[PDB]
Amino acid sequence: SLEWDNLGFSLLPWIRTGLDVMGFETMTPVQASTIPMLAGNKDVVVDSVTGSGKTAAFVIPVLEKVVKEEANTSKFKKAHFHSLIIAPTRELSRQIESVVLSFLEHYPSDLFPIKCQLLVGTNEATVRDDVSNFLRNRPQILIGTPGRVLDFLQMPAVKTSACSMVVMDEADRLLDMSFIKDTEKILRLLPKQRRTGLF
RNA sequence: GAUAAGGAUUGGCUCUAAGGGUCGGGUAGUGAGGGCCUUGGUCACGGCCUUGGCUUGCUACAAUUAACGAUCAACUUAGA
Repeated sequence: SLEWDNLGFSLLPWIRTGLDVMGFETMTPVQASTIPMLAGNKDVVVDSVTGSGKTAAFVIPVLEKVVKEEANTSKFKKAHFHSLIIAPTRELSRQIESVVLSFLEHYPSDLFPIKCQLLVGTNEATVRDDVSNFLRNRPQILIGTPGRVLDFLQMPAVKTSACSMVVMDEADRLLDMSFIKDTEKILRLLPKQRRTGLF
């Protein structure tokens, strides 16, 4: 059908509003076959052509899971996060973060906010600045490259126990021989019982 | 001992945390401060009150590959 209205789990009104303002005029086959399952207690391994709605395909289920598990509430603890997103290059992670910000533009007020933080290797911010504003702003989404997110997670001030969603974009590149050393540690730190999406 | 070698001309892959600290960018206009001047009254070369002409601030165009440069501080042969 490729219609947003007739999907299995009736996407949230603000996510639907963001989709309509952005458009796409419909949902692509990737987003039609991945969103129902990645939010439905199934890990996902997705192969698709470039520019086929993959980024939204793994961003919408992330927000759905964040809202579903009561991550956007006062009950959520400090120095904890919900979802992690990993990409092999800094520009790709920044672009993913921009997409997430665009989706969160239409997030309603009068509720506990949902935020994201980008963790890339930069000369404008040490890892301790990242820890400081992570503690202050309390986001639920982390997006970054393997090196800086590994350094961030290794800091004792950050607790990974509440994470329930890991996404690896360009997962063939992140499981490459060069990247496997860092990603093995990154996944070693995080809890095993989780939902994984490789794209 | 990592990093392709170890008498030779050593410089050696892509992406991915950090790689000692610090400082520094133009040309123009007008306000400010200092410096040399100078002009009157005033008190025995020196004060007092007044008159007209290197640092920094605000605006207007180039540069944003400063992806450069400067300075301070560290360091020596793992071979038997």
